[PDB]
Amino acid sequence: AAQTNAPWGLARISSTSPGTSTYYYDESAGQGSCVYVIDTGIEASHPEFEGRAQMVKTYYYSSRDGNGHGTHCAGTVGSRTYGVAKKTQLFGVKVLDDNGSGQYSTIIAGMDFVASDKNNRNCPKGVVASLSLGGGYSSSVNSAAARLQSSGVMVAVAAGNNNADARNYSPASEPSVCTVGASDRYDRRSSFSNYGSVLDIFGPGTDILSTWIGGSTRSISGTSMATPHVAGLAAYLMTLGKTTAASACRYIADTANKGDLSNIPFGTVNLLAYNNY
Repeated sequence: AAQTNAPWGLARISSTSPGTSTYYYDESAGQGSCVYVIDTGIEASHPEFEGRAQMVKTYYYSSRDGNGHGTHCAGTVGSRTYGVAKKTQLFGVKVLDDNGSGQYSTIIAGMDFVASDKNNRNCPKGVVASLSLGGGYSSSVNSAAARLQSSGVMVAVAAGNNNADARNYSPASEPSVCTVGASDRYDRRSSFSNYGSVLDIFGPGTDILSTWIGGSTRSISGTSMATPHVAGLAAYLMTLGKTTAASACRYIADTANKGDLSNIPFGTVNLLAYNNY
């Protein structure tokens, strides 16, 4: 399949070179996979989700995404126009408030919730979790993300937007999950992206168009935008049978575009997510 006039990040995932505008992908499109978007919620009524999105848990009075961040991330995973895996099932877990903040205890509880809830769901091609969030180093947050991965979920997390080593942030610093840095449309490391040995992969993160609340769309920038590209790519590849939840991060790194990014510090991988379609 080919989506013309795609967002640059989708085009980038399916090309060896920057600057293209068509996203080429297998028609299976993540059908039969599920991706939990652990964030500010999802405006599940948005037409771009085509009924494939639903909220399953909140940690606040409401399940509404009063911010937009979670809806944006979910759209990069799985919306018709802005998504990597256009047929995946999306589940929303609201661990962040409408200002985009959350307590570490709530973020931990949300990960443990997903690890159990997936057993209530039909996800024959497997389960992914996208965590476009983080804060300072916490062993308890890292351990929660490790448990979620161990339980059989492909966990993708944002490296952070501190232009610093991700070793000092969580869950970015957890070794066993997939830690995602951000790039821009000219194949530069995004100016804000964290870096470091713990990164596993880069995805598009500067000026990413996706869904927004009020049935709208908008472009924003962050490692929060890179992460759902990788989460959706994992769901896509799992649906194709090319990899598993346990091995998808490694497989994505194995099959990535290598050596294309500029301003990558020594000791950080130079690997950009790629579907090899």
